Amino acid sequence: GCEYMTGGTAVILGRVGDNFAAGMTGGMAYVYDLDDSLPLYINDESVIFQRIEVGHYESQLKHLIEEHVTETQSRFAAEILNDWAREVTKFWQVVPKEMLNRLEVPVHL
Amino acid sequence: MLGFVHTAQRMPDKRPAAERRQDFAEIYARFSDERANEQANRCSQCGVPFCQVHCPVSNNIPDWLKLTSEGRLEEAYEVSQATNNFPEICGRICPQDRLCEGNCVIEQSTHGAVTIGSVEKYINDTAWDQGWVKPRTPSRELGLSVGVIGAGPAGLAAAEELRAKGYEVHVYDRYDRMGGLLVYGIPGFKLEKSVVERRVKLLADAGVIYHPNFEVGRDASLPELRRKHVAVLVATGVYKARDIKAPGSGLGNIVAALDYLTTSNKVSLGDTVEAYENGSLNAAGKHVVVLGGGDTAMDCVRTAIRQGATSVKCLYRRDRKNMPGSQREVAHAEEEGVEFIWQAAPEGFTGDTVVTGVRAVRIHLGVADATGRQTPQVIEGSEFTVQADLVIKALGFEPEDLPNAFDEPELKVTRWGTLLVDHRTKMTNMDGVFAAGDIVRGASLVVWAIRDGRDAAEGIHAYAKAKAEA
Ligand SMILES: Cc1cc2nc3c(=O)[nH]c(=O)nc-3n(C[C@H](O)[C@H](O)[C@H](O)COP(=O)(O)OP(=O)(O)OC[C@H]3O[C@@H](n4cnc5c(N)ncnc54)[C@H](O)[C@@H]3O)c2cc1C
Ligand code: SF4
Ligand code: SF4
Repeated sequence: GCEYMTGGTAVILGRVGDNFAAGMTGGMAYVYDLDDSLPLYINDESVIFQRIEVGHYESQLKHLIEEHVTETQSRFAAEILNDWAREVTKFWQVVPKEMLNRLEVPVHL
Repeated sequence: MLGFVHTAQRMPDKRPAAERRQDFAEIYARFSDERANEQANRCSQCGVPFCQVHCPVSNNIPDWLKLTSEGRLEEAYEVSQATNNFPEICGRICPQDRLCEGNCVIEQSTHGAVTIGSVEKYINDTAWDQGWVKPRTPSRELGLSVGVIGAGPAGLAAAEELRAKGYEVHVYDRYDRMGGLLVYGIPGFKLEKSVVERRVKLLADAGVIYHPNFEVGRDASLPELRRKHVAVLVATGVYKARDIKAPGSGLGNIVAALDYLTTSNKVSLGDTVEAYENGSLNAAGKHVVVLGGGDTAMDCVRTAIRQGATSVKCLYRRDRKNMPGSQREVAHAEEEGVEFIWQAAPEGFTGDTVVTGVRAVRIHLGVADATGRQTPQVIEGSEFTVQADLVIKALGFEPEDLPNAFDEPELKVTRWGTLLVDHRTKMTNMDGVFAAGDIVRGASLVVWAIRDGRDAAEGIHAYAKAKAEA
């Protein structure tokens, strides 16, 4: 998934495949992991996986999932949204190794 | 006579919490006459009245609404009582914010609900206050023996209707003061003990014979009852309890809600029992905890704050919105000075044969599924202890044991324990035995018992005449 992605946003809820984010250059991704099995799948050549700490990205992901559940009337997304405070920590954030210094928002504290 | 465009809604009266926390008197004083003319005029006489559809007894509201708006209280009272027995108490007890005053089209338009309950109460008190009230004796008394088990609202309504029909009915119950649990269960803080004694006096005036202080489960048996009479109607009501078996339960200073309520309110109104000062059902000014979320818990915390000064809390597993009681009741309770805990459940009763505290957890409710249920899940994040010496186990009711224990090896019931009746005739599995009240449906309201009692009386009359045709 997201092979050679260059820009945009891709929110993924659930298990990921193998070799996820292979050759990623730009953009930003979010993954809703449940068993910490992501490090055994993602390719760590040019990307890094971390946790969300800044309130800005938290709010962005919140608004994206809110619009998604408003659009498709999906019950699982609503179950995620109602438990936002608990389930916010399970999310992994995947960021390329090129936007570490070019991002307008500091990705790291 | 629409009116609601310009005039604004306003309840009759509300005594502040300064003097209310002490006495047992009502909270709502009676309704004013100019206010009667003004607020009754407020309705819109809405075609296709939704207020009638949602009312479980389906009485013709807009008729007497317009009448009282114009006066003519005599025919107004006549058309008001022609359809619904026990008008005062049914009007004052109905959770109107969800039954009738919760669907008036003016309320859906956010203008406010027509104060239908207060109009019913007022039109039925003024009518009695000037002697425009008489019993209903049957002309050309046919003469037959019929029996009713249980003096609840359903039994009393069926008895009054059958006495108006031309029969001779006998009322069997377990208590000395007739009138169902109205005189024992419902607190006087919300229903004073004058209207009930007045209405039961009117009943006895019509020519009904009471069998007070009996126990049909012990004093006699259903075959003897049926042999003495021509038809019997079982309306014994529900009186069992559901308790918990948490670690450290069953020890001292725990009790059910019903007994504490009945003694420490009604028998203390009569000043007879000693358990108010002998038993632990007193004003232990330390603390009080109440489990459950039904209306029983609400009246329990109300009467706990009334009886003596204490600091009380309430524990309930669901959320505020799914609570079955009236949201005006919880508002009054919060005004009195009670503290609520939402979405929590008790897991342990810590003590040394005396309850020192309660260990509870916090649960969470997911999103409702297709059927509409919200599954609960414990969190484990915050399991806390709350300090108190007495907890009240108000967890509702459920059908007792009726078939085997009470009288009859031949009596069909469902898995719920409640029995079954026909949607048309209300006749049970056994002939000559009809049912009504809360036995058939479970824990329900008063007006439902009234409707079931009326239907049961009609079916009883029909079946009796059909059998006597031979
Ligand atoms: C605002 C509001 C508040 C309420 N508060 C409460 C509350 O605090 N507690 C509560 O329990 N309900 C409460 N209810 C529910 C309501 O009181 C009942 O659902 C209703 O009164 C049922 O009456 P019934 O006609 O079925 O007879 P019931 O009131 O159920 O009683 C049947 C009658 O049979 C008698 N009886 C019992 N056992 C026997 C026997 N073995 N032999 C002969 N007779 C017997 C009883 O004494 C009673 O007179 C409330 C309802 C409302 C609307
Ligand atoms: S309850 Fe609604 S429909 Fe009925 S008379 Fe009042 S305003 Fe009209
Ligand atoms: S108190 Fe009962 S009868 Fe009167 S309007 Fe409300 S639901 Fe109808």
